[PDB]
Amino acid sequence: ALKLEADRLFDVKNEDGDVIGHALAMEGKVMKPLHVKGTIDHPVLSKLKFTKSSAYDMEFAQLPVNMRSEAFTYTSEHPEGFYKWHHGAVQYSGGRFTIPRGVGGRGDSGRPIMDNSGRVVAIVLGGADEGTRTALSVVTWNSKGKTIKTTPEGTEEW
Repeated sequence: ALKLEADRLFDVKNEDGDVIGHALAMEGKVMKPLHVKGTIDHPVLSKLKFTKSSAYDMEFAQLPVNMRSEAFTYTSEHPEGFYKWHHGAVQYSGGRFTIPRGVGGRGDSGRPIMDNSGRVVAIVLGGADEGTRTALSVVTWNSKGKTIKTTPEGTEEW
């Protein structure tokens, strides 16, 4: 099991070059959280005309015809149980995606949450600590393709 995969997740950097978030190729578009003010570390992608979507904290551009194959697949069906992301397991219960407290922070915006078949279930934007866990503010799309934004009380943008 060599983890050999396409180029789908890219870094967004600040003025001095600190990675402050992430941008992803998914369903024919490059998208990154709007609140992440930096540049996409990619020679081709960082020259595209991005379209803003303030209501959803999203910013997207059309993937070059070529790259369109190197992308993630979205899925609007997320049963309760466990999911996976960069740091480990993400739990989905009670309409909310949570991770352990003290795990997420700056740099985690734009990271996808995914199921075992490898489909993206949601995109992280920030988190609101509640007890021994953190409730994530994510962007998801419903079966009819409608973008939805769930933001817990006290959410801090990552």
